[PDB]
Amino acid sequence: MPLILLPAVNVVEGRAVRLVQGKAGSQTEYGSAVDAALGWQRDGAEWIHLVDLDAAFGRGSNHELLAEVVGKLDVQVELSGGIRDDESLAAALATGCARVNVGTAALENPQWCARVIGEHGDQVAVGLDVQIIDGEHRLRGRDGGDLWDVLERLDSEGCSRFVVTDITKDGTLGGPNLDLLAGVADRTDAPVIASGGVSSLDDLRAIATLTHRGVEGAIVGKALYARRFTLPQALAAVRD
Repeated sequence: MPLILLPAVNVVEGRAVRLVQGKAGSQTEYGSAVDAALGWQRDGAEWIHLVDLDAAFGRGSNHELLAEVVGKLDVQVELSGGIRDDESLAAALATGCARVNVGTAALENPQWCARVIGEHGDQVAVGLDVQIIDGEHRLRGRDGGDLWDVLERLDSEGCSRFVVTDITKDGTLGGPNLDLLAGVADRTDAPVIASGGVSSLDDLRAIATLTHRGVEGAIVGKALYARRFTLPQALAAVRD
């Protein structure tokens, strides 16, 4: 039952955007979101994590592009970014994506969040952005509440899935936060998707040690562009 890898495609201005490591150093590279997604699929991705960063900041939507990516893909898409109300949720689902992620809305509109969880079940996952200040696990994103408190509320509301990021300043410095991942996974019956803190295959292997504990997958972002490993290498590293 291997860890599912979800290569990320981040979308700004209708284009894919990534932080890349070239020979000379880091820079921001744009490309076609279709190209990036199809590339991952051919590399062996069964899931793409598609993020509308314009929507995430209300600076626009890339709805038609998002739909084109979902449509052209033969594999499944998890869609995220600015999914906050009835209108934006409908629009996200209208892309034909397998499921969506709700984030800040869980901290901002708990009742709407509970309503859409009940309505859409497995089509809705909640992103938990966790800051760790002096031992305390807090939620924030774009204070936002106690992590364990909000996790319990969401678990009891029937939340089907959680996406867990440690956003603590320098908290993913020595690799992914397995304590937090295992922390969340132990407190809910819902599967947990790891996001952030991945810079190597070893980081993925480490996350993979928690599959039997409820860590279903890992979103892989810029690490795929760091010229350290390929998606096929990553997929192979977690299956064996």
